[PDB]
Amino acid sequence: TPVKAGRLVVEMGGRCEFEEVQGFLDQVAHKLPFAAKAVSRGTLEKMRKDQEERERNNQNPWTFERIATANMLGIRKVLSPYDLTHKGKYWGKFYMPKRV
Amino acid sequence: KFTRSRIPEKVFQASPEDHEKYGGDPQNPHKLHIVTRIKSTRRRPYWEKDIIKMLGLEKAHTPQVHKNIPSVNAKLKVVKHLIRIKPLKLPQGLPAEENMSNTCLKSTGELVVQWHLKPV
Amino acid sequence: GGQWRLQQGLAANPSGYGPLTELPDWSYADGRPAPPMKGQLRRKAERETFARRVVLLSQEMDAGLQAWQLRQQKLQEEQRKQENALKPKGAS
Amino acid sequence: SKAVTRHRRVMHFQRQKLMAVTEYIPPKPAIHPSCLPGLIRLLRREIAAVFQDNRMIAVCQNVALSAEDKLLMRHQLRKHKILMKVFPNQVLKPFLEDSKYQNLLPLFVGHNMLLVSEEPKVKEMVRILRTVPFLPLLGGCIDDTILSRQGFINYSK
Amino acid sequence: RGRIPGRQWIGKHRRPRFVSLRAKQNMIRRLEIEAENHYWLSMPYMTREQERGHAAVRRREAFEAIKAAATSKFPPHRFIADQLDHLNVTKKWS
RNA sequence: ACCUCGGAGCAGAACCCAACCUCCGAGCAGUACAUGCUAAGACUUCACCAGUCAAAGCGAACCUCAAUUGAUCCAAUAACUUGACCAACGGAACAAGUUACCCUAGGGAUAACAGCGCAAUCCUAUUCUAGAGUCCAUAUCAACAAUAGGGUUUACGACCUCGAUGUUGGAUCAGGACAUCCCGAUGGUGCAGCCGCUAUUAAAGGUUCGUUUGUUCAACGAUUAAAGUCCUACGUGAUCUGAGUUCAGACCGGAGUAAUCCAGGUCGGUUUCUAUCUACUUUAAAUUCCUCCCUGUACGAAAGGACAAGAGAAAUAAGGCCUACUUCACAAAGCGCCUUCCCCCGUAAAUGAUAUCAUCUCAACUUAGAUACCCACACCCACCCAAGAACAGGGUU
RNA sequence: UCUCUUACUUUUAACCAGUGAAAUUGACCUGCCCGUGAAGAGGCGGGCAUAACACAGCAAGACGAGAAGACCCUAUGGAGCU
RNA sequence: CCGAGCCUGGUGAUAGCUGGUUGUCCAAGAUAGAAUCUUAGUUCAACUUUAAAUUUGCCCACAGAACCAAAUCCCCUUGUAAAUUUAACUGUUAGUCCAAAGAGGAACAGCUCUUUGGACACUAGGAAAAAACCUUGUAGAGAGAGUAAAAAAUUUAACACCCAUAGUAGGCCUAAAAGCAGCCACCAAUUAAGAAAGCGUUCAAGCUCAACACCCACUACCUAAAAAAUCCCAAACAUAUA
RNA sequence: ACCCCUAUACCUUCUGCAUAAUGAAUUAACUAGAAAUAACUUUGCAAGGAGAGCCAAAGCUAAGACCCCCGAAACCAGACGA
Ligand SMILES: C[NH+](C)c1cc(NC(=O)CNC(C)(C)C)c(O)c2c1C[C@H]1C[C@H]3[C@H]([NH+](C)C)C(O)=C(C(N)=O)C(=O)[C@@]3(O)C(O)=C1C2=O
Ligand SMILES: [Mg+2]
Ligand SMILES: [Mg+2]
Ligand SMILES: [Mg+2]
Ligand SMILES: [Mg+2]
Ligand SMILES: [Mg+2]
Ligand SMILES: [Mg+2]
Ligand SMILES: [Mg+2]
Ligand SMILES: [Mg+2]
Ligand SMILES: [Mg+2]
Ligand SMILES: [Mg+2]
Ligand SMILES: [Mg+2]
Ligand SMILES: [Mg+2]
Ligand SMILES: [Mg+2]
Ligand SMILES: [Mg+2]
Ligand SMILES: [Mg+2]
Ligand SMILES: [Mg+2]
Ligand SMILES: [Mg+2]
Ligand SMILES: [Mg+2]
Ligand SMILES: [Mg+2]
Ligand SMILES: [Mg+2]
Ligand SMILES: [Mg+2]
Ligand SMILES: [Mg+2]
Ligand SMILES: [Mg+2]
Ligand SMILES: [Mg+2]
Ligand SMILES: [Mg+2]
Ligand SMILES: [Mg+2]
Ligand SMILES: [Mg+2]
Ligand SMILES: [Mg+2]
Ligand SMILES: [Mg+2]
Ligand SMILES: [Mg+2]
Ligand SMILES: [Mg+2]
Ligand SMILES: [Mg+2]
Ligand SMILES: [Mg+2]
Ligand SMILES: [Mg+2]
Ligand SMILES: [Mg+2]
Ligand SMILES: [Mg+2]
Ligand SMILES: [Mg+2]
Ligand SMILES: [Mg+2]
Repeated sequence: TPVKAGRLVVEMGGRCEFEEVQGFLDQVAHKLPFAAKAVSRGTLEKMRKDQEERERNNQNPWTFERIATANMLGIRKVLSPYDLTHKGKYWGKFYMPKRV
Repeated sequence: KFTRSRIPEKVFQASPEDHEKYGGDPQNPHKLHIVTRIKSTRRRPYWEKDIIKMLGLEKAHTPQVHKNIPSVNAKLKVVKHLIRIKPLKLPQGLPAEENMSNTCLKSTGELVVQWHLKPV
Repeated sequence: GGQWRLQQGLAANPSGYGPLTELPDWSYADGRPAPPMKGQLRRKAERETFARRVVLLSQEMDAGLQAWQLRQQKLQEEQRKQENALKPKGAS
Repeated sequence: SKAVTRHRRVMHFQRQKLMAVTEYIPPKPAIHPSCLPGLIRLLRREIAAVFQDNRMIAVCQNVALSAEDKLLMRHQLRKHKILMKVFPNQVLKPFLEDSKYQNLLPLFVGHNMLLVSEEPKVKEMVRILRTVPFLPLLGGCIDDTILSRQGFINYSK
Repeated sequence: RGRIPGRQWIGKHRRPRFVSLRAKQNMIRRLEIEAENHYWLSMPYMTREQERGHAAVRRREAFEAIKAAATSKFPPHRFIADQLDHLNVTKKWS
C-alpha cells in the first residue's frame, strides 16, 4: 500500500486521553518503514499553526517558493517541475518539516 | 523534463515598498534600459544564448540601450538571470548634435552630455 | 575598492572613463599637444555611437506614442460622427 | 538513480546552496523577554466557627503519631470532650493577621494541630501530654488571652 | 583510509560538498541583482497597442539593405593595368 | 524466444520517441458490380520504395472495416489479368551438421580469473518489547519490524587488460584488521566452589601431529592453554609443485544416421627466463604449560573443590658456544649445552559542588595507576688469521 | 623421503688475466605512505624521506621479457570430416 | 611448423579487420532516423562544407488545437540577421556523465533503455588530484587594474521529600482466590486514601504510587552510536573594527 | 648550473589513456592519394562551336582542379621431391 507524507495511517478514539494511546502509538510509529508520529487533534492543529507561524515570521528575505516560481538565477535547471508545488519541503520520499 | 519557464505576472507586479526600495515613480516610467550581461551563456539553454545574441549582449560587462517596451521586456524577462538592468537617466537632457562627441555613460547610469575631465 | 568607486560614481575599474585613463599621456616639450591616442579615439567613437543610439530610440518611441495618439484621435472623431442622416418618422 | 530512493539522494550543489540560503531565520527579540520584567473560603467558614465558639484553643505540634496511636489519642481526647483540628497554615495564617491573634501567628510554623473545646479541662490535656512524652503543648489561648504552657499548667492547678 | 567508492562526484555514493559563507554571500548578491531586474521590468513605458507599429519602417529598410547586399554579390573587375604591371618583373637598369 | 502489420500505455496537451517493456489483436469477412474514366490541390510512418484524401469535369444514379499484407526479374495468358507462411515478411532462384586436429584477421567494442561498482544474497551491531526462560522482556535466547554498518559468499554490471594481468589446492615466507580461539584485566549471572554462559578492554606472544580425499572443505584418531575469523591479484609459480582442472591418445554409460558430443567418470600428457630499475639484505626488555606447597584450605549438606603469595621443573622462541655426547675432527654442526629483565586502563573506591542529602568527576580533585651494546685510528710492501665473495677488518715484539 | 638437517669433495661461483654473445630498450635526473584517476601510480594531490657512486645477494613491484592469447566472441574469413 | 608436401606461376589473390599515411599558416565544423545475411559495414535522409540566386528566417501578441503536470504547436509586433532555393560533394551514422520526466532491475550499479536540457569529446580559473559539477569563452605583447566561481558546521540524558488507619477476606466463581486469576458495581468513616495504578504472594502476608498534612518546588535543557585489513594524515589557530 | 614557482612524454585507439592499452634503442637513407560523370574558375568563338565522327531552346571548344601503403589463413595450374 502506498503511503504519502501527511497521511494518517491509523485512527483511534474512545473514552481516553492522549498519553494512554501515545505510548503504544509511538511504539508502532517508530517501527514503521517511514518517519511517523503519534498525533492528536490538538497536536496536529498545533503543528499546523506552528508551521504557518514560522512561514509568517520567517526573517529570511529569500524563500524557496519565491526563487522557484520566479525562476531566480535559472534555478529551474537544477530543480524539478514538482518542486514548484513541493516548495522545498520534500525531497524524494522524504519530508523535511524544518523547511519553510 | 527541463523546459522554458513561464514567469508569473504576480512576480512582475511591483509594490510600493519596492518603489521606495528602488526609487522610481510608477507614473512617468523610465524610457530606456541600460542592460549589461554579468553571467556566461555557457551551461545555459540555446534559447537563452539566442536571446542574448538577439539583444546584443555577447560581450560581458558592456552596457547596451534597449527600449522599455513590452516585447523587449519579454526578451529580458526570458533572459533576466544573465543581465543587470538599470534605468537610463538623463540629467542634462537628450544629447544634441553639438554635444554628440562629449558624452559619457558613468557608473550611476546617467548619460552626461558634457565630459570635461576637470575637477569641480 | 570597486564597490567604493561605484558608491562614489567613479566606475569600478580606475582605468575607466576617468581623468587618469582619458587624459593624454604626453605632449611636446615646447607645449604642442600630442596627436590623439588610438584607444581614446576608439572610445570616443563608441561613445558617439552609443549617444546616437540613445537619441534614435528615444525619438522613435516618441513618434510611436504620437502616432498612437493621432490614430486614437481619428478613432473618436469617427465614433463621434453619429448624426442620423434622416429624421425619424412613423410611430413618433 | 531514480527521483525516489530509499536513501537521501545527493543534491546538485546549486540546489544545496539554494537550501542553505533559503533556510528559516527566526525573529530575534531585542532585549530578551526573559531578561525583561477553592478550599480557602470553606476553610474560612470552619476556622471562623472554631474561633467564634470553642474558646479553649491549644496548639500542639503534629508529631508523627502512628495511626493506631493517633486514633486512640483522638478517642480519649474525645471521651474527655476536646476536638483535634488539622487546618493548613496557608489559609490559617492570613486569618490570624486579619483576625487579631497575631501574637499566636508566629507560632504556627511546621506541623501543627489544634486541641479545641468549650470546657476547661486542661487536666487531662496535661496528663495525656505527659503519658506521651514527645508531645510539646506548643501553646494556645484560654478565654481570649494568650498563654504559654506555664500558663496552661497554672490554669490547670 | 577514507576513500569514496568509484568516482568522487558521480554516482550513488559521492564525496560530500558543503556550502561556505562566501558561496552563500555570492548567491545572495546575485539574488539582489535579480530583484532589481524584477522591479525595472515590472515598470513598463508603453503598451502593446501603443507599440504596435512604431519601428516597422526602420526594420523594413534594414532588411532591404541586407537584400541589396546579398543581391549585389558579384565578381570584381579586371585590369589591363594589372596584367601589364606583371610585365614589370624583368625591369632592369641597363 | 522473437523477426511483418495494427490499437492502448510508457509518450497526460502539435508531431515524433526505445527496451528479450506492459496488454490486446491481424495474415479476413460481408455488401456492391459506375468497386467506371479523368483531374486542381494536398497528406505521408522521420530517406526511397510504398501508402493516403480529394474539389471540379465526362459518364451514371436520382462500400463497411483497424491491421486484414509481398518489390524486381521471371513464368502462365490472344488480351485483360494471375502467380510465394519469398512469415528471416525491402524478399539471394536453388545449400545442413561437426571440429578438442584446427587455421587466419581482429576484439577488453565481448565472456572465463583477478581488480572495480553495487549489496539483492551473506555477516554484524543497535532500537522495540511479543514470546521462551516456575514467576521475571532485557542471566540467556528471541518473532514481526525499524535504523546503521561491513565487503569474506553466490550473483548482477561489462569499466582496465585478449601485440597474454598464467589457474585450484600444497610447500616456503609471511604483512595486516579485530568482529579474540588461548594467555591478561573487568562488569553481570538463574555466579556457593570447580566448571560455565554473556558483555567491556586488550592484537605484545601463541594458535599441533596424523588416516581417507587433488582438494579448499568435511569425517575420524591422538593431543593441546588454544587448535580463531578474515583480507593481502580467492597474498606469494622471473621462489618451487602439477594431484585436479578445460589441448592433441583411449575406454565405459548415454546422445546422434554419422562426423562428433556430454556444464559425467577413468588412464596418460613439455611449467622458459643470464635481474636493467625500485624495494630490501644483523632494529639486546620472551611467552606458556605442568608439579609441589598454600590445602583437602576457602566454599559446599555432601559429592566435590579454589584464587592469591612462593618454590621447582620443562616446552617453545630469540641470541650464542663446542667441555662432554653425536655427525665428525687444526674445524664446522645438533640430536648437546648456556643465557633470556618493563608496564599496558576495562573498572573499582574516598572527599565533594552544580542540585547546602547523596554522587568515582567530560566539576575542581585523591588512590589502585629503563638500562645494556658500540665509541682510538694514513705501520701496512708483504705474510698470517678464529676476518672475509672482491673490498674491508684483526695480528706481525 | 621426512622429524630436521648437517659435514666434506667436484662443478658452478667470486677475484686476476685473454677472448667475447642474446632476449630487452619512448626518454629518464628511475623513492615511501594515504588519496585520486581508463576504477591496482616512481612520475597527479597532501604529507614524509633525501650528499654522490661501485660490488655481492634476493625476487615483492616495474600490470617484468618471450610468443599481433592455445579459452571466449566477431568475420556475409578459411580449412578438415560426416 | 602434413586435417593434407614443397617450389614457381595466376599474384600487386582478397580482407566491411588491425597497423600506417610525410611542408607552413588561417577559417567553417559534433552527432533525429529508416532499410540492410544488418547492427565492426553500406545507401538514403539529418547535420556539416563550399559556390550561387532570392526573400524573409529566428524571438514571438491576442485569439485558437477532444471527447474519453512542466510545457508544446500556431503566431502580428518587437529585438535582430539570417533563412530558403539552386549547384557540387565528402565525413559523422560502435557516445559519456550531470539535472529533470519515466521504463527495466533491488525505488542496486561508474547498470540498461527513451525524452527535454547542459557540459564533454576546444580554452582557461575553481571543487585536493579530476571528462561530464561550478565560473568563463574568439585568440597577440605588458614587470597594469576591476572581478567571476571559489575555504563545512556541529557535542547530546541529575530528579522530588513525607506519609498511609479503615466499613471488608464488597458480592459471584472457585479449595481459596483477600485491591491485585475472571466477572458486576464502584459506594462509603476518619482531616486524608482507587472497592486499587504498579509489584509481590498457592492464597495470604508484605512495599510503592495516587491522598492528608509538610513546604522553597518541582529546579524539569525533551535529546541518542560503532566497526578492516601497508602508515593518522597539510601545519595550525576560539578574541584588533568587511 | 642547481636550489624557488609552474608542469600527468608522443602516436594510434577510444565514451574517456599519465595510463600499468598499441608502436617505437638511436642515426642515415628509402618508404604511402592514381581517374571518370558532372559541376565550378579562366580563355577563344558564338545560334553555333570543334583540324570529319560530337554536342547545341547559350552553347561548344581548351585548360585547371578529386579519388593511398603494408598484412592473412586460403584456392587452382604445372613442376620437383621416398
Ligand atoms: C601447456 N599445455 C598443457 C597446453 C595447454 C593448452 N590449453 C590451455 O591453454 C589451457 N590453459 C587453461 C587451463 C585454460 C588456463 C593448449 O591449448 C596447448 C598446450 C600445449 C601446447 C604444446 C604445443 C607444442 N609446442 C608449441 C611447444 C607442439 O609442438 C605441439 C605438437 N604436438 O607438435 C602441440 O601440440 C602444441 O602446439 C599444442 O597444441 C599445445 C596446446 O595447444
Ligand atoms: Mg576512485
Ligand atoms: Mg515523408
Ligand atoms: Mg465529382
Ligand atoms: Mg531478413
Ligand atoms: Mg527484413
Ligand atoms: Mg580426444
Ligand atoms: Mg589467432
Ligand atoms: Mg569479474
Ligand atoms: Mg512469559
Ligand atoms: Mg554500455
Ligand atoms: Mg586478456
Ligand atoms: Mg605489451
Ligand atoms: Mg608479460
Ligand atoms: Mg574487542
Ligand atoms: Mg592467488
Ligand atoms: Mg611473480
Ligand atoms: Mg593444440
Ligand atoms: Mg606413464
Ligand atoms: Mg620457473
Ligand atoms: Mg624503476
Ligand atoms: Mg674477465
Ligand atoms: Mg594508489
Ligand atoms: Mg644490485
Ligand atoms: Mg590477437
Ligand atoms: Mg555482416
Ligand atoms: Mg590489401
Ligand atoms: Mg574555428
Ligand atoms: Mg542486413
Ligand atoms: Mg562489417
Ligand atoms: Mg552508462
Ligand atoms: Mg574501451
Ligand atoms: Mg588524465
Ligand atoms: Mg611506469
Ligand atoms: Mg597489453
Ligand atoms: Mg604504454
Ligand atoms: Mg588492442
Ligand atoms: Mg572463398
Ligand atoms: Mg629408401
